Amino acid sequence: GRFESEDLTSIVELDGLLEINRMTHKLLSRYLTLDGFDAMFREANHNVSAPYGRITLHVFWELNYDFLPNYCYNGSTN
Amino acid sequence: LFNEAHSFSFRVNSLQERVDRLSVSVTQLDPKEEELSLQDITMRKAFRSSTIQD
Repeated sequence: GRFESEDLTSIVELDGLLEINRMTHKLLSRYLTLDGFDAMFREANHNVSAPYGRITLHVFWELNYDFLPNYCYNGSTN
Repeated sequence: LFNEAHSFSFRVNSLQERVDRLSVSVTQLDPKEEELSLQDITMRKAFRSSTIQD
C-alpha cells in the first residue's frame, strides 16, 4: 500500500522493505512454523488467484499517467 | 489421549482424500486451456488465509 501511494521511484524502498520482511520471516521460522514468504507475498499482492498482482498494476498506472508525460530522457547518462 | 488422537486420525484421513483429489486434478492440466484476464480487472476475490486466534 505504501508503494501504491507514491511514484515509481519507491521501487527501491519496496525491495529493501521486502528484504527486511523476508529476513524477519527466516529468523522467526527458526523457532516457529510459518507459511513460505512467497505465498504470503502473493497473498498480499493478490497474485495467487489472479495472473497479475498489485505491483504490476501500479507500475502500468504510473507509466500511463505520470512517468511518461513528466520525464525527459538523456542517452548520455541513460 | 485416545480420543484426541482419534480426532487427528480423522483429520489426516480427510486431508489424504483431498490430496489424492488434487493430485488427480493437477496431473490433468492442459497447457492450451490456460487463459489470462485483462490487465485492468481487479474484481477477483483476493485470497485470505485463516486467522483464527484461540
